[PDB]
Amino acid sequence: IDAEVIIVGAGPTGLMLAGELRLNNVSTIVLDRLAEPMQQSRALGFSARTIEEFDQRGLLARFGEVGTIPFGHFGGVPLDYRVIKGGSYGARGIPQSRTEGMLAAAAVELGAELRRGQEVVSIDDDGTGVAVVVRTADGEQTLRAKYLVGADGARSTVRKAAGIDFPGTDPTMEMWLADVAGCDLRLRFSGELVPGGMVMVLPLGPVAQRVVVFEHATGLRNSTEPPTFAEVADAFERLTGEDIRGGKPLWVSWFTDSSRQAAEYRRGRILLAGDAAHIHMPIGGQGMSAGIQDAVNLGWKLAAEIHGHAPEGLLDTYHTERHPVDGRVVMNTLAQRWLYLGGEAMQPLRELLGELVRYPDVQEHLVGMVTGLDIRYDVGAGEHPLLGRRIPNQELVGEFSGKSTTFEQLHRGRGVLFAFDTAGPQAATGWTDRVDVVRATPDPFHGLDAVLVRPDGYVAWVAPAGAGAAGLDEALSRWFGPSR
Amino acid sequence: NTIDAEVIIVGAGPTGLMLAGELRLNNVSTIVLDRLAEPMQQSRALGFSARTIEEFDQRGLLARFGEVGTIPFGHFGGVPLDYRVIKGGSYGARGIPQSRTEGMLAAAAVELGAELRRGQEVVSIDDDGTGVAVVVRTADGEQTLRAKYLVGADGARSTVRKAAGIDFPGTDPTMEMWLADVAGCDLRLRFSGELVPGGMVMVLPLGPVAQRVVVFEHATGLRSTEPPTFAEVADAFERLTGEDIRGGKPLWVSWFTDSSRQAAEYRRGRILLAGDAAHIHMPIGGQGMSAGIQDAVNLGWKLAAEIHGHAPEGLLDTYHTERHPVDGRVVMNTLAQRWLYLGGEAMQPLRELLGELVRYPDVQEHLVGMVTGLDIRYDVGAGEHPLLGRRIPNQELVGKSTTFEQLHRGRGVLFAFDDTAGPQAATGWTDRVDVVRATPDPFHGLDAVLVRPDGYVAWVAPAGAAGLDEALSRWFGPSR
Ligand SMILES: Cc1cc2nc3c(=O)[nH]c(=O)nc-3n(C[C@H](O)[C@H](O)[C@H](O)COP(=O)(O)OP(=O)(O)OC[C@H]3O[C@@H](n4cnc5c(N)ncnc54)[C@H](O)[C@@H]3O)c2cc1C
Ligand SMILES: Cc1cc2nc3c(=O)[nH]c(=O)nc-3n(C[C@H](O)[C@H](O)[C@H](O)COP(=O)(O)OP(=O)(O)OC[C@H]3O[C@@H](n4cnc5c(N)ncnc54)[C@H](O)[C@@H]3O)c2cc1C
Repeated sequence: IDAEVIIVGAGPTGLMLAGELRLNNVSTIVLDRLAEPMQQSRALGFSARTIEEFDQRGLLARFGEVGTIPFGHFGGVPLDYRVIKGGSYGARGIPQSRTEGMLAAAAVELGAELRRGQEVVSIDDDGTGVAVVVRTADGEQTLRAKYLVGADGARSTVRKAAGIDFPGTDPTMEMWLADVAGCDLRLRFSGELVPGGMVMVLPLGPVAQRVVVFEHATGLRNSTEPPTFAEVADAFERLTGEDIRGGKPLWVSWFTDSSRQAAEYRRGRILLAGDAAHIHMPIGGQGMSAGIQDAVNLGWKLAAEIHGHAPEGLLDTYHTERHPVDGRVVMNTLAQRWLYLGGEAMQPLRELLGELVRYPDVQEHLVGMVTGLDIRYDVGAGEHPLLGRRIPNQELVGEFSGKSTTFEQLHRGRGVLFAFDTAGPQAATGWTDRVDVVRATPDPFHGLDAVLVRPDGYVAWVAPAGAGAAGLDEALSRWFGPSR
Repeated sequence: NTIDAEVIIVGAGPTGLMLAGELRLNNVSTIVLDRLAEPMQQSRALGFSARTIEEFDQRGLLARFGEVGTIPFGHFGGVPLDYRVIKGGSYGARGIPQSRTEGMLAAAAVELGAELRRGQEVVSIDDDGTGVAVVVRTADGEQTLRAKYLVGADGARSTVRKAAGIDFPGTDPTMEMWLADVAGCDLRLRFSGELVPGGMVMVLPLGPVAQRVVVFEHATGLRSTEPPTFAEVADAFERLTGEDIRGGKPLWVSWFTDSSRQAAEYRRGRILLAGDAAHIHMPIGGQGMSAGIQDAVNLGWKLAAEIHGHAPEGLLDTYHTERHPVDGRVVMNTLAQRWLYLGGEAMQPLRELLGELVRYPDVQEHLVGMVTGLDIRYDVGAGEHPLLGRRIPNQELVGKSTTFEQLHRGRGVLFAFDDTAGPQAATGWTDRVDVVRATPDPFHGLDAVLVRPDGYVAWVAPAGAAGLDEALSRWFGPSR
């Protein structure tokens, strides 16, 4: 074999999973047909949960200073995204090229091999390994790994070759974007309803803006080619009366509300993640972000599989955990698409939702969906609010400096038993090779003595104040496998 | 110039007749005109809202009806709800056809001295700023009638609204439902409404041998201004269910659309609007007639106080400012429900989202509040106590009485829960506000509640007479 894992696609999903696999000491090869990274950026940010999953690995610092957007919308209804702890509408002004730039740098630094101008054309799972035919410039070759991951986009070669179904809804509309320098346009970050449709203006840097247009009168073009700048500028003008034709065009692109999901995330030793497993209309943080969550869910599970300590069922929890969460992103984006872009027909449902966001528990629910901070995985019985949820980022007073954080302690990408009493640290000794013990004092941890976290950050087990390792052995064995 | 009465109401529908009752309770001379020779035989509505029950019970109008049964559960655009989440709440009154409502309202109104004149069509209106002249077409030729105020309670196509020049903005119809009342078929009942391939079907009970068949198909769109024929409906019911009702007795055929419009102004000078003349929307449950009844109960005491020369400056102008937004929320919520319930597969993501949101108590209560009329809160000025601007709940008093039993005269009431501070302050207001010394957890921590003649709380005393003179003057006018 050329590597224990081959990843098809060096977008954010593939490069993030490359990072997680190298943290696990899984030898990995990343393939991409593109000779060069895409120069233009589709996403301009990523979600609050995606901020936390970068920060969890110390990747967020590699951007430098990253600022967040406090306010946003759901289906055109304004919302303060600070109403859940750590919540925002997403990272501000981090273009997708910068994001892929950072994740490749981290993956190559950690030993992932990146090979560009390599198109996968055929895959073969025999049930002891996976083989891939790759078209280079030099000719054709055959690479081999224990597991193949398709992170290869909306038209996933791997998904098709694997025979997995991509069911959902058909495009009912398009939006067009033009990137234009020198127009000095007034921003419209959430978009803005106007007679005839909707306009967004997003910043790109001091002298360029992205204009985004939707028109009720348009009109699926039923083309595979982008609209022209002239066409986008005509749309912008009918919508706002503003003329961008004097500007310098930098890019033109488009997207639709085609909303699909892979019926299976895993067939044998073939796995799917990111846009290969789900497409939907992009809204602000939503699109790339769940691909990063997919990769962070998969990596440690695929690695425990390959290292032979995978408990019975662990790699099957990739599908049962991520399929329903990615489906909810698909659903919420479709609901917002109709609320926001459905014209006067849908005004009553916008006014109704506008009324309902007066209730805290409604603002928290909508912010939770969009940020990715509401994710709760099935980790068996127990009713502690923290159980099955993201571990939040908290200052930890311990030995270490004499100060650290909970997120600093996940850089290694290992399981972690935070001990806030020796009982838990003592039962964990079976699992030192897979779980780190951190003794430090941190409120979501209020009446708690210990928290066990899977390597993705999600709480597998707590100890209320008094209990020792009451449930810990069962917990350790479910997610990390047999004691040594 | 001699006037025929202080108020002429155009329309003897439930809105007109409720208004006539309220005006007579305020001793306003009232003529009600209707072009129809008798009340409509066929019943459009088969009930009314939890708040409409209360406003009938508020006047002792629920006694020749007997016992009013309620529906404990309902839906919001398909999504099931328990409507008892609010105290006093329900999906509305069970099995009371509109004909029975109109008979009861006509009874109380003519009893109380309102003059109801049938075969009288209003064809012309002139408001010269001192009164309003109405040209009436009768079988005995034409007459001119004159009043101080004219109220259009004259339905969806208000003669009065157009003659007053008042815009009726809103949405055009996008669909039609068809109904047919059929005796003898003994159909399976479909109370809530039931989605089937190609549309939706209701079958409601009318009595032992009669059932109402309601029909909508995504394929019919819009067609004309005539009703559909019984055959067009029976055909539709077979396309939707396969069942054949063509061997039953046709009793009635009709239809309604999702046309959703609201009068831009509830008042222009000496012309006011109420009920369907002020708002139409697709009828869902007790929604349609119910808001007209709340309109009448908001307006009556206000238009009386204006005519009798004691209105606070601005009192009658609160008819528009209170009722326009509230009736707005009915038009909005019912359109919302029409797109959730009947919007098809493209609306499934929104059905799923609202499915998720209703698991929160406060969104259940919000939706149940909207639909029942129990959420209504009027601007009554400063104060954060939860009762202010809301309906007074029906409570037991102490030999013993009810808060509602005290509202039958349709006057303001000072509910004094031992003190004589409030009742002394109200001495100047005794001609319009009645003092009830009686003891009644919604009133907990209160020594007194002041209530407008419509049942809405204008002021409360925490444990004396602190601002009662301000509240009395605002709602009931200058002291004697
Ligand atoms: C116009 C537009 C605007 C968008 N806006 C947003 C936004 O605002 N926010 C947001 O979160 N998301 C947005 N998205 C979506 C977002 O870009 C995606 O969710 C994200 O790119 C997913 O990354 P991925 O790595 O999963 O897939 P991709 O980034 O598509 O990566 C797939 C990679 O696989 C490679 N590949 C494919 N097939 C093969 C093969 N056979 N052999 C080798 N290599 C192969 C391709 O070269 C490509 O590099 C937008 C998309 C569009 C089109
Ligand atoms: C098929 C159907 C089903 C419905 N189902 C329900 C339901 O289930 N629940 C619900 O709450 N509501 C329902 N509604 C609506 C409900 O019937 C109305 O909201 C209610 O009748 C309005 O009362 P109103 O007094 O405001 O108007 P109307 O009842 O329309 O009364 C208006 C009156 O004015 C008279 N008039 C009009 N113009 C003139 C004129 N120029 N001169 C003299 N008289 C005039 C007419 O004769 C008429 O009697 C339904 C309506 C329809 C059509």
